[PDB]
Amino acid sequence: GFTDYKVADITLAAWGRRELIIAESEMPALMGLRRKYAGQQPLKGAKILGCIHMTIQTGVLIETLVALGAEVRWSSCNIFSTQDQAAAAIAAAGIPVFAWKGETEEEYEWCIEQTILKDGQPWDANMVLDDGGDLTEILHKKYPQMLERIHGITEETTTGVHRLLDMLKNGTLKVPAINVNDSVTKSKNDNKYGCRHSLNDAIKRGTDHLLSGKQALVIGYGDVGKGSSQSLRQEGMIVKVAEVDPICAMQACMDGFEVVSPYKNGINDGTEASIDAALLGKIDLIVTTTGNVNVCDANMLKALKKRAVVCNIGHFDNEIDTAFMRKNWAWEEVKPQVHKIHRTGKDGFDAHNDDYLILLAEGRLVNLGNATGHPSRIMDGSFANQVLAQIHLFEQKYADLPAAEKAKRLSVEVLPKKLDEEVALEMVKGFGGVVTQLTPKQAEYIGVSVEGPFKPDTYRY
Amino acid sequence: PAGFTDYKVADITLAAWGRRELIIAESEMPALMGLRRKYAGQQPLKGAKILGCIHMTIQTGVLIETLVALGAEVRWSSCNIFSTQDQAAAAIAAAGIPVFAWKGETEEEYEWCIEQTILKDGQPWDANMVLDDGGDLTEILHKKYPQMLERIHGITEETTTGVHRLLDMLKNGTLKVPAINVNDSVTKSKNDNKYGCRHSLNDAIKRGTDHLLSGKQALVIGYGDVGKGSSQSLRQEGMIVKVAEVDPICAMQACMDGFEVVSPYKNGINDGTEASIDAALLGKIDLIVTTTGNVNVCDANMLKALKKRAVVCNIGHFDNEIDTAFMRKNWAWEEVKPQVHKIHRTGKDGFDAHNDDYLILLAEGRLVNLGNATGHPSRIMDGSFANQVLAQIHLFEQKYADLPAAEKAKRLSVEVLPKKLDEEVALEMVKGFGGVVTQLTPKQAEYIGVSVEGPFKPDTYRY
Amino acid sequence: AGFTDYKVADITLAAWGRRELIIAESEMPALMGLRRKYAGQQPLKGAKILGCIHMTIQTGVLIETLVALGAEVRWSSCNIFSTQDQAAAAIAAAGIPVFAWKGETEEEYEWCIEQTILKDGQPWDANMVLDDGGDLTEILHKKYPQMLERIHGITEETTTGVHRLLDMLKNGTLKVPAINVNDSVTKSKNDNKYGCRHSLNDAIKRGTDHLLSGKQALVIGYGDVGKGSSQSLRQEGMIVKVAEVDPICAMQACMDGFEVVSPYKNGINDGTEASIDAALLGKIDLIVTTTGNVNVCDANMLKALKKRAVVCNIGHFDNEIDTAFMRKNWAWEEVKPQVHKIHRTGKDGFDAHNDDYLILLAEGRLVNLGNATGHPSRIMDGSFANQVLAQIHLFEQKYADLPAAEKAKRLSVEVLPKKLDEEVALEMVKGFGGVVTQLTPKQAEYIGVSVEGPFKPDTYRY
Amino acid sequence: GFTDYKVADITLAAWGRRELIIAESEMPALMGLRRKYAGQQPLKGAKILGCIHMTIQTGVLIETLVALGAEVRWSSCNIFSTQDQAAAAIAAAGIPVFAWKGETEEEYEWCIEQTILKDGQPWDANMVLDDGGDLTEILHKKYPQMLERIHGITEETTTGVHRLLDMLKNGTLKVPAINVNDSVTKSKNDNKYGCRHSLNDAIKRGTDHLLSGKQALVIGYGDVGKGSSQSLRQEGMIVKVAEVDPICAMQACMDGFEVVSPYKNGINDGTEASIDAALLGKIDLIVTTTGNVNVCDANMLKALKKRAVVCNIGHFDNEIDTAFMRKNWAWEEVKPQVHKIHRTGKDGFDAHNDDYLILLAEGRLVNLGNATGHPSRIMDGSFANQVLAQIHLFEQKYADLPAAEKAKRLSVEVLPKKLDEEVALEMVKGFGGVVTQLTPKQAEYIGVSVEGPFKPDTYRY
Ligand SMILES: NC(=O)c1ccc[n+]([C@@H]2O[C@H](COP(=O)([O-])OP(=O)(O)OC[C@H]3O[C@@H](n4cnc5c(N)ncnc54)[C@H](O)[C@@H]3O)[C@@H](O)[C@H]2O)c1
Ligand SMILES: NC(=O)c1ccc[n+]([C@@H]2O[C@H](COP(=O)([O-])OP(=O)(O)OC[C@H]3O[C@@H](n4cnc5c(N)ncnc54)[C@H](O)[C@@H]3O)[C@@H](O)[C@H]2O)c1
Ligand SMILES: NC(=O)c1ccc[n+]([C@@H]2O[C@H](COP(=O)([O-])OP(=O)(O)OC[C@H]3O[C@@H](n4cnc5c(N)ncnc54)[C@H](O)[C@@H]3O)[C@@H](O)[C@H]2O)c1
Ligand SMILES: NC(=O)c1ccc[n+]([C@@H]2O[C@H](COP(=O)([O-])OP(=O)(O)OC[C@H]3O[C@@H](n4cnc5c(N)ncnc54)[C@H](O)[C@@H]3O)[C@@H](O)[C@H]2O)c1
Ligand SMILES: Nc1ncnc2[nH]cnc12
Ligand SMILES: Nc1ncnc2[nH]cnc12
Ligand SMILES: [K+]
Ligand SMILES: [K+]
Ligand SMILES: [K+]
Ligand SMILES: [K+]
Repeated sequence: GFTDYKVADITLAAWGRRELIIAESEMPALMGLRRKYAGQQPLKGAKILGCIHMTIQTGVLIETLVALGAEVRWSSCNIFSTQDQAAAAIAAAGIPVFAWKGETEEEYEWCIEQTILKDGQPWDANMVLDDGGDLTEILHKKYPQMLERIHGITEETTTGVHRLLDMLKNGTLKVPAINVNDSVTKSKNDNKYGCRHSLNDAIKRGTDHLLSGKQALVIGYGDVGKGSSQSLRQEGMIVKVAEVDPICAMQACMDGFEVVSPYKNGINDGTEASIDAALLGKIDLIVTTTGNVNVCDANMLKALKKRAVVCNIGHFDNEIDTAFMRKNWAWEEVKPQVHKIHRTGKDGFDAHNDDYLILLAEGRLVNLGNATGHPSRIMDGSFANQVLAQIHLFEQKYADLPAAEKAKRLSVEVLPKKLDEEVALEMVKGFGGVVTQLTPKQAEYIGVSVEGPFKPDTYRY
Repeated sequence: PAGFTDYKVADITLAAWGRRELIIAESEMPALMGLRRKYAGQQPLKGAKILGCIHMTIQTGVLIETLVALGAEVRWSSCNIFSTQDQAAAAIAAAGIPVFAWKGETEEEYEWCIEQTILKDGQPWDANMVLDDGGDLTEILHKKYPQMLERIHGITEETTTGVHRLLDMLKNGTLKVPAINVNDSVTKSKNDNKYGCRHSLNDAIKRGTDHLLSGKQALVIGYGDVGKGSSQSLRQEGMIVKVAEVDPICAMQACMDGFEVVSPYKNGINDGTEASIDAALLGKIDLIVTTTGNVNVCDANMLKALKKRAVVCNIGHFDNEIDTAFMRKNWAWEEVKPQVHKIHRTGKDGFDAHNDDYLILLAEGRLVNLGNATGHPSRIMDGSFANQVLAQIHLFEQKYADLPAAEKAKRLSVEVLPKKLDEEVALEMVKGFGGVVTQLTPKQAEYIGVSVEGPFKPDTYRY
Repeated sequence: AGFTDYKVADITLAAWGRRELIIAESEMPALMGLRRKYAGQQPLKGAKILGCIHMTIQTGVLIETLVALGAEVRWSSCNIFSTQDQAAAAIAAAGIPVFAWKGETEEEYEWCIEQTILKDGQPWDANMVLDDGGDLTEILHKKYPQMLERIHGITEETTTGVHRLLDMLKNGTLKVPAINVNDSVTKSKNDNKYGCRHSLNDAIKRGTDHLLSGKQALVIGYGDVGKGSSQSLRQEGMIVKVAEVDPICAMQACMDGFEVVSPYKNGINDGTEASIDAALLGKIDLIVTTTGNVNVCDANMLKALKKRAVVCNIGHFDNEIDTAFMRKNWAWEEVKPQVHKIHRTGKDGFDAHNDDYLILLAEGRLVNLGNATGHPSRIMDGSFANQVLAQIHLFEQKYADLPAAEKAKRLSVEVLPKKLDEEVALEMVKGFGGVVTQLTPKQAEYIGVSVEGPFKPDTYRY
Repeated sequence: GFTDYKVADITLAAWGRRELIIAESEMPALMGLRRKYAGQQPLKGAKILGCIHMTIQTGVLIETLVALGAEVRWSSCNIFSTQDQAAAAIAAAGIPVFAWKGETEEEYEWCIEQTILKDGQPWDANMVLDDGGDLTEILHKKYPQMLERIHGITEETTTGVHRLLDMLKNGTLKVPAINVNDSVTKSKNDNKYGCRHSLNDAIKRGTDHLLSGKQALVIGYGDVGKGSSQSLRQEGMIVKVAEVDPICAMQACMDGFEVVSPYKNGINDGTEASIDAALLGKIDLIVTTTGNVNVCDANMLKALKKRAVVCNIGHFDNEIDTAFMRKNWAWEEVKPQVHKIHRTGKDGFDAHNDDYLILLAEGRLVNLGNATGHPSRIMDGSFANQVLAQIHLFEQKYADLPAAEKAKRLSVEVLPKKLDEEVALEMVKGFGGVVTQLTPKQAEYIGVSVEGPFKPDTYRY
């Protein structure tokens, strides 16, 4: 008689379970943590509020936390990223989950609230797992008393880490956090190679457009921009890259990309005259990867080549000025998460109009919105880190400290390199890779232990 | 030429050719020439006396003349016996700059050349700055001329191996002057160490052997910055590349980058026995490249097990990555041409000229890109050497040797340049490609919590 | 008004299909240029075309181009899994007879072809054939030979179908001439190669969502499909090994940077388990067949494959993989449509948590069309512009109206002239925004060509 | 006391021989033919005039022909392509060779005539091996009586095949020829992959320029243009391709290149107004690959970005208008086969002038002029075909046949596919590749012999 959930269709659970069983075989680091810690139950007594894309991969994360002793209440961190069969399998296992693909904004907020409240009252949560900081922000702003019981937050992604660091700087962060993003087995695995796999995947599923031979503009060249540019270049696109960071721009040049700005002299003065119209008029596909606001702006959208594809793979949809397109242009749905935006006006459209753009997932995370996000074998790294971060903070019991001790303990830290290397070794073995063991003389020669860590903390890989 | 005799180079008559190539290189090095124009008037290195030890290439020539143009006097040697470009050395000597370097030095001559920079007219020069690549000059100063370090304000160290040696001295309390780790600027490590080897590894293998690489099997030992660039140098030519690593994080990157990760040893266990060698794997390898900065990562038993006619080379800083001593002791060497030897595994005394059981060793195991070609191209070295100039300016202006003891104790460290300067070097490199960097709006800068002028990333950022 | 001469999965998908056709038209400039160039001339007026080819959105644009040029058609798919149901619905809603849906049974597949051949229970007065793989051509020759007396020609899309035509020609059983559409360069070296480059990894991702980077693939074949397939996987970071029986194609694989291996020790396939390179196959995470041949992923290979390997076929017919052996001996667990786990533990049921299974895509049928949407519109533009030109040419030649003595002189399998191949290519290049340079008169004389082409001798291989 | 030769330096012979011994291990198809036919001596009595780049690879071909029974007299087919240590080794073996790197044009003709003449009179030659048609043309125009005794020509390269087909079309070809170029193990091996290996090799040796991140324009996308474009793209260049053949241009697009013209709308009207000056002003490297005339013309050279590199990898230097540059601009030699061309004027230059182009090999074949051309394991395919072609035409004995039988055989032909396959099989085994053998049922199913040929003659690979 379990009813503490809300999903699109519970009858998808058997399908979800079949895909979970396959996904476990693709996630050796995560499944390895089940075997290594199950006897010790390190999360016994943990009550975790979780807010992250309710995919099949997240299902294996959830059931790992539960297998190690935790109770959880779960929601997705995006309105389009849930896989309904994954949400169904989790609910059918008796786990509170509130998530479906295609939520409204109101339903999204309601879903997070259903994790926070149990039977109309605040749940006795003591841990937080977040992707983007939305759950973290709601707790700090609307339920601050609950944070007096919480031992820590483990944050998945670059945008959420920024929000944590803002609070730490302002002295408004109430509990310590682990920056899971900046494990190398996360940032340089998930953010880069994950988007390499899943960006062209989502574009093909949404449009079935040939990419070879066509012109792309990628805004940003951090980890997501690097992986996105490679996703397109390996398909044969001619990829140009925009950046505000000269070091990242240098990498794009050395990686074989032309570095350009949407704006003359790179100066974004807000006018149509600033736009390089010759450049924008040649672009078949624009992808935003920045975590910044309005990097594909109204004047760029006006200048784009007819029938260009526009999408965003950064965390939030304000990278693209979709508000401008809602106010001024008519949207024609092709199929779910694919809209033609007719630049002829707002008052309806000609079905045979040639002057439109194609927007994917309404500007939301395109790899999760139009496909299934990163593959299991990549998310294995990210989620093995999440499990270790949950154990790490839960075992330190910050919430039980007096205030003076809490102040000394309050931090936003990454996991130690030894754990990063432990995750990596399990990933490598999953590929059948064989790591070489240093001899004693060799370890002494380069100044490391045979067991690692093999690099100083300054190392960038 | 003229009364100036304070140099030793292979052939001073190569100077005009060297000057022609320097003028071309200047056009390829906008960050370095940007610093030359920016600081020429202020002469920030006026009074600096720099001992320099780094590959005497055309690129180093532009570095040397930038330091001199900013006011420094220098005395120079190469940090490798095979890396000098003789026309570069000739052009520098012809400019009146003391340089002791030629391609193909003996080990004794290599040491002599470093000492000729340290000594002027039989007595220590009044040096007050050090620029080093690998730590050889740093070590000679600390061991044999410790009194000279009393007047030296800092060391600017180019490469990973040299930085490791500096950090060991700092931990032991034996480092006498502060240093800047030039290697770990992003416009150095993630430009020079990676993309430089991408350009110059397959370059050197082609010049030495003219072997087709496409379709052949390679084993790259290591997947740090040099191993990453080296693996790409070979894969982009169509080699089937396998990668060995001891670091599981670097091994993970190799897998995701599309390489098979293997070990020369069964189950990765290097117990010193021949039985531990994966002979089936090594018997398929046409090319092995060492990239580690470690010792004996291509060992005797690996060399015995390699496929006949395999090429063996090293692109790490020191030749002890390969057990060439084993090969000198046991096998007959046949020089094909300079820096290319066939190593006949049939025995030590003489060889059959038509023997099929040989390996081809490049540069006698020394840095192959510089030994068999010309190292990294000017436009890549632009980044490394702009950082060197900025590092020399910073430490010279700090004047460590003149500070009170309490201030010395606070500044005796190994530091990197601030990220703002890394970004400023990068911006000039991007402009050199014709790239255009976008300026954040005030609102966008506020949104991500940076200044419009940068820095754009926290110091934790790995790029 | 009362149109019932069709059978599709769901007619209410038509509006969706029409939205996708309107998009595809903007992606197919060569085909739409033919529609615009020839519509007023109506060169296919009087043509009655039996068509058998994957009922995709791309085929919809082809169908409506033929109709726009004056043809009547009756259509079926050439594979049980390749139809896009919204494309079929849009074509039926346009009043065009189409019999096609995704997930046909073999009996339904044959019934659909027969529904194009028969109209109101009697042979339609067809006079042209468009085919992809030769199934319709075979049924006509075997079961409706009297209909071929009135047919002017066959335009055949794919390598396997052309092989079947040439077999009939050498045996003296081919009844009407054909155009080999496959061997236009804007077909074979566009569709067969780059199309599979686009759609192979596409279909694997949609079926399994497996990471491909870092994993080991074996591609059987290195012809045009094998070349494009190998690139589809290598560009994702797979470690790709290639098998071939043709030493020239094997040479290309080596030079392209692949290791060339055989499933069999020393390449010798003696039919025993002992001849299988068990060490090699035990490392393979994905095997793809691309040959047009029979049993190139055989029962002993399937027994030796690494646990949880993915098995798929992108050649025309499913007999490249011995799926019959898997049906007879192993238990099939459906993951979702066109994705099956095949449990090698036995035939009578399976442990839901068994680790010893293979993942088979599309039941061994063409995987790019079965698990995704096949080639993209802008690639199919080239193939289908060639189809329209081939239909025009054979229809205008009117073979069926010739005396028997003249039929014998005209009975052949031919390709389109290079000048038309070039004209298709030029529209494709313009579609990318590319600008082709024009020779000066002196340059044209220097290399011995006309300024307008053709630019290459017929021997040229590109 | 052998003195029937002319080389730069005979003392380089020991070095040349060391490199020949290495090269033999890289050339299994050619050395397999040497071992296979040694007993038969199929070229006994053959007297071959040879004209092809005097490289180490050509040295292995020469000694294979001699090992099969031929006498030869040899010259290079380009003034810059000889490797002097290869020529010296061949001369020190007692084989007449007239070739050095850096011949003048007058010396080039002298070397060919030295092969044609022995002791001041025409040699009793009966076979021709040519690369580009220069020797073929001299024989037809200056020594026509010698062709009465010659059984055939085996021609290496696309440009020479074109010249043979023009002669045949005009009725002026006096002896039959084999088009060696169009074996698949030549055209789609040598012409493509050879240039992939050796184009960026030569640019690096000449200039040591970084290529990654810079802009290249490749003129042509036939086999040489395909291989050249890959040579630059794999280094990270942003490569644009020009073509007059829309089918080749289509391939360029699908292969991920932008297709552009030096001329506005592709129309070359001979004036500066027709040049796309914006495009050419951004180009760092131009490579001509066409076999055509004046495809990098004077107006393009005027418009190129300052300090652009200019080079040609087609057979003849007239692809670039070097005559215009000799007439109008000042040439500064950097080093052999590397010249700065100062666009400031004819009489002298400023040593610090910034307005120059860098020309490689004076517009001659750049891979052979500034490096060593294709590697041994690629030339293995081409030169195995050469040996088979020489055997076939010499055994046919055209010069001995009565006139009507000559008329049946006066043609330009290719080698049979079976032989193409057998060459390829030896190349594959050289990589350690394992070709699978068809079962009898499989061979019947696709309609081939288990032994091949495996493809119809129409097949394009
Ligand atoms: N969709 C996914 O699966 C996924 C995965 C990981 C992260 N993310 C999200 O993607 C975003 C980027 O993550 P990241 O790790 O790459 O961050 P990052 O800091 O590594 O890179 C962002 C880059 O954007 C650049 N940038 C900022 N403003 C710009 C502008 N106006 N124009 C051009 N470039 C600009 C910055 O210089 C920086 O290099 C974040 O929102 C992160 O949460 C998404
Ligand atoms: N030739 C050049 O132009 C050039 C340029 C830069 C640096 N270097 C030199 O190259 C070397 C490598 O520099 P780097 O920056 O890449 O250093 P790095 O620390 O980034 O990488 C070295 C890698 O070797 C691996 N390794 C160590 N021992 C190993 C073993 N036994 N087997 C396999 N892998 C092993 C380490 O795990 C590490 O990832 C140093 O000596 C450096 O000074 C040469
Ligand atoms: N799925 C698609 O969209 C699509 C597209 C075009 C063609 N096709 C089909 O794919 C198949 C291949 O077509 P193609 O154009 O590449 O033909 P092809 O003749 O160019 O290539 C087939 C290759 O298979 C090789 N081969 C044959 N038997 C083999 C064996 N036992 N082991 C290894 N290699 C073997 C042959 O040597 C040949 O090179 C045909 O059935 C064709 O109709 C499919
Ligand atoms: N350097 C080498 O090692 C080497 C090797 C093989 C051949 N070659 C020579 O290279 C040349 C090309 O050989 P190929 O086999 O590639 O010939 P090809 O016929 O395959 O290709 C030449 C291409 O040039 C294109 N072209 C002609 N005029 C053009 C123009 N004005 N603008 C743009 N493109 C134009 C043609 O359309 C054609 O596709 C020949 O001279 C050949 O002898 C050199
Ligand atoms: N060309 C070069 N000059 C100096 N140091 C280098 N290190 C690598 N390449 C170099
Ligand atoms: N190395 C080489 N030898 C002879 N002819 C060639 N053509 C291209 N490269 C060559
Ligand atoms: K997924
Ligand atoms: K250099
Ligand atoms: K499609
Ligand atoms: K060569």
